[PDB]
Amino acid sequence: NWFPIFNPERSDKVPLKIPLQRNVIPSVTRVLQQTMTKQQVFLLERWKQRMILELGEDGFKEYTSNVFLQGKRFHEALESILSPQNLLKSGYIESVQHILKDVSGVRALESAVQHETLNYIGLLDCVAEYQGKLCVIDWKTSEKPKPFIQSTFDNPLQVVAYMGAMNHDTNYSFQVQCGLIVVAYKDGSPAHPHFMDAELCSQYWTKWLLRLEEYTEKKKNQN
DNA sequence: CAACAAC
Repeated sequence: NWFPIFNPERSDKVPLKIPLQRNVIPSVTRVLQQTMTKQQVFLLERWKQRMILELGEDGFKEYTSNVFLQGKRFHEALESILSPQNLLKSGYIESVQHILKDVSGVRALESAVQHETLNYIGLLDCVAEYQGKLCVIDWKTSEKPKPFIQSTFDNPLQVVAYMGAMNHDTNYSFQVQCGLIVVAYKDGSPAHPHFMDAELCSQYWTKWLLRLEEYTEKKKNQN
């Protein structure tokens, strides 16, 4: 019951600088967000200026908050739909009805992955079968249509980062060789599923590894 | 905390 502040088994009579693991092992989000191309940074900055001019500085902050909240709500609704036992009325949930009918055999939900040797961590949405094929599934709300996998920006990199980590994480006894990005729409129009077979996942894996090396090179130029 | 999105 008792927790001592001192440790009488020790004595009390270059300095140690022990790294904090959570600070030196990045999340997938952090790696991707800190290594965007100058062109993507430009497009996002030009869009943000247009939004601030249209909405005002506080209006844009509120827009940004609402985009995040809508996404979090969608994922909360999905977590309860995908688990064994007002949130479920949204247009996004309507958007993915035809996808959900092909999803089965859920094996992980909002579950931590850590790559033992590439030193990154993440939290995946979902591992489940889509039309019988076991997938890391990345569910995404989106304001604009994303009818091609190339319309999804870094989403395929997030998918393969989770696959590679999960496949080399001793907390998991199975491997996953396919990915799926599901883009859902607020007006209820049919969601776009972008399936990634093993070949396509291996192609994006190369690109993810480059982003991870860019992040690593960026952090040692900061030290 | 990560992921939650924006192009």
